[PDB]
Amino acid sequence: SGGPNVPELILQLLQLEPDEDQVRARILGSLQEPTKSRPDQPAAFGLLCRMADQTFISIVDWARRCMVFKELEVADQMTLLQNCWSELLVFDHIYRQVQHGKEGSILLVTGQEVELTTVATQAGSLLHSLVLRAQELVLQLLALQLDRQEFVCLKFIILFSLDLKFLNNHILVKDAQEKANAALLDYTLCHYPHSGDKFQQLLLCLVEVRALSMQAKEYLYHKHLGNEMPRNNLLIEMLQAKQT
Amino acid sequence: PSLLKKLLLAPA
Ligand SMILES: CCCCCCCCCCCCCCCC(=O)OC[C@@H](COP(=O)(O)O[C@H]1[C@H](O)[C@@H](OP(=O)(O)O)[C@H](OP(=O)(O)O)[C@@H](OP(=O)(O)O)[C@H]1O)OC(=O)CCCCCCCCCCCCCCC
Repeated sequence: SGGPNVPELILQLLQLEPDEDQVRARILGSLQEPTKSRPDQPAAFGLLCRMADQTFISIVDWARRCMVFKELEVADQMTLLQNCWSELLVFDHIYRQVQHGKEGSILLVTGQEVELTTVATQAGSLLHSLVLRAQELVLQLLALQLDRQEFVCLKFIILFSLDLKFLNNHILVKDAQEKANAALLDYTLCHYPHSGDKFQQLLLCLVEVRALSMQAKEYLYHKHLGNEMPRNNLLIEMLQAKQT
Repeated sequence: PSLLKKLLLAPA
């Protein structure tokens, strides 16, 4: 629901969440910049790549001003991001469909709608599958009645969903994971008016988000091998980072 | 060296 008693971590995360209007304008403005369009590709492909890059830019900004994360060193900060970047982008996309959702189309961060019929006839089987799978998560999260409080908590959980051995500051990150889960559990137990373990049901979704994110990287990798990606693409840099 | 590092080291 709303919350007379909302976990402090969640309340703070709500205030750290960027404004969708200014994010949209900033990205729209970024896409307006003139570019060297290659003649062997639809111009839309390059723009969509840049759009996703700028989306990740805004996501990195969000992480930077997060509690605990801001108290970390650049070494650990990069490690966390290099591990959860695709997951955060996918989850961003998914929640966008939850907020503003017609079942016949998907909404992009720029504000433009693409009907599923377009994707079915214009996209390859891989991307088509990714979009359809993502919509299944959206449908499930709507059924579970995902709200803003849970979304920001889930994002935070995603950010720190890593094995402690790959980081330098164990205690600080370990504490964050425990607090994040506790917050999610506390909120769901206090707010879910239905039956079913919402805390566990949401964590199951994260498992699917992560698997969905894996396939997205495979899509990016395929385009990368075919020299289809624009040079100095941020996502490809993230994809080419050493895996932890 | 990397865009990600230059992004985290940004002043704003
Ligand atoms: C890390 C994930 C971050 C994602 C967050 C942001 C999500 C935004 C999603 C953007 C969706 C855009 C929908 C636009 C509508 C649409 O369907 O556009 C089509 C498609 C283009 O079609 P394809 O990308 O599928 O490429 C096809 C394909 O490669 C064909 O190969 P196959 O036939 O073997 O299948 C190829 O055919 P050929 O092998 O015969 O050559 C075909 O080449 P050709 O043209 O010459 O025939 C090629 O096109 O629109 C695109 O340009 C969108 C690319 C956006 C890039 C943004 C980066 C996001 C990467 C992850 C995907 C998002 C997954 C969704 C999240 C769960």
